[PDB]
Amino acid sequence: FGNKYIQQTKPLTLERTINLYPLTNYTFGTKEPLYEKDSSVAARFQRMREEFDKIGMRRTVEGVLIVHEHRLPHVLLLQLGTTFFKLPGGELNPGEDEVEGLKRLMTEILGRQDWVIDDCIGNWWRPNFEPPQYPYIPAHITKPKEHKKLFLVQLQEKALFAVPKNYKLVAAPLFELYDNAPGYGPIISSLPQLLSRFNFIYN
Amino acid sequence: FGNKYIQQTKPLTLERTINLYPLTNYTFGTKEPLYEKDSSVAARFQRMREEFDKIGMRRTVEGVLIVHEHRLPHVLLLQLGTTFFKLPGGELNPGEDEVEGLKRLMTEILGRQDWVIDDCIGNWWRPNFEPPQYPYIPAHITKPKEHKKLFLVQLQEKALFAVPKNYKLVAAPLFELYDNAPGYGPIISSLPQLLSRFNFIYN
Repeated sequence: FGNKYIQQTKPLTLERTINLYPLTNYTFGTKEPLYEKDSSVAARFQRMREEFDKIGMRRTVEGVLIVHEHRLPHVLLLQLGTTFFKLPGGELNPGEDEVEGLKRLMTEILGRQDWVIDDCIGNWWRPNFEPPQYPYIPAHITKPKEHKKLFLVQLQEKALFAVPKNYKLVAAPLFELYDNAPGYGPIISSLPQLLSRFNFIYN
Repeated sequence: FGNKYIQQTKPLTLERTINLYPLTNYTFGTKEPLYEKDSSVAARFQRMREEFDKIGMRRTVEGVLIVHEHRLPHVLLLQLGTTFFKLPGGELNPGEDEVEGLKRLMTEILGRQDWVIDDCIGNWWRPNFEPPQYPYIPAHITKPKEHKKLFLVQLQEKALFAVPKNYKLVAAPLFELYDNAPGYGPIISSLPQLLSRFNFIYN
């Protein structure tokens, strides 16, 4: 002995490096329109109620795809209305694996591809059949109506996306989302905070 | 061959489990008062300016210690005034390792202990010699005046803390912090979001 051990790379929990690529490295093609399953707010919560009694808590997963321009991180979002933006993702089927399910949904929505999903970035819970969502399970709330899990999806150097005709694929800079719950909601507007721990490499 | 490999535990990047313990498992004793280095806001930014020219960007580290009550996560904070709360932490010395530095600061402030610091939970940047802080580096900001890094510090089943007499050690539930920037500031109020990805075990 008397030898010294070469140090191991820092734990990924301590320092998580993510490679980002130029916005111009990505392109999109069109595909048939994808319509929302729920016509209105009323029908949305009505279906949420009906399904809760059959399969229980709704399990939603959403993917956060990051790119950059001028070394500034941008999150890819789907624009469906003047001020209506959403992350690619959706509802899991009963008993379906969270990551496998997100991969299925990513493909259904943006598939032209082997999605790399190795990071959980957050969780949000809906206690009642109402709009309110929280980043924790509220006190005495033993039966949340919905659980949304966010994952960071690592993109390859270049990629081609297929986007439903009624959707517009945009890249939103973090400064556009930060403290902008009125424009993007509580989840998307807190993405800057959720992504701050990452050590991004601007390729 | 023809054999099958037993699956490895899920990546810590995908699922990070953290053990939490009852609030009653922790106690505190008093120690001499610890006074703020800067008397006022004016002196604070004046010192920030002076030091920036000597050693460059200020590097601050803060520890987030979590406990629970009734299975509800609580963050330990130091109360210094009616509505003045802070996380244990402080300024690193030039060339000092981030984690070793946080351990030094945790000991100076709460030391009765081997702090377990294996997780980075966020980063905040101060672009100018003003109060504004952001969870990302603003565009064209190549010379931030301060960089604050937040780490999750895992507590043992039981622990004794020594708290400066002029401080009050409190456990703040997440619902008290969420969307309460007016009461806790932009960093502490976003801790619920930053901690949502963790799979907490309520022992």
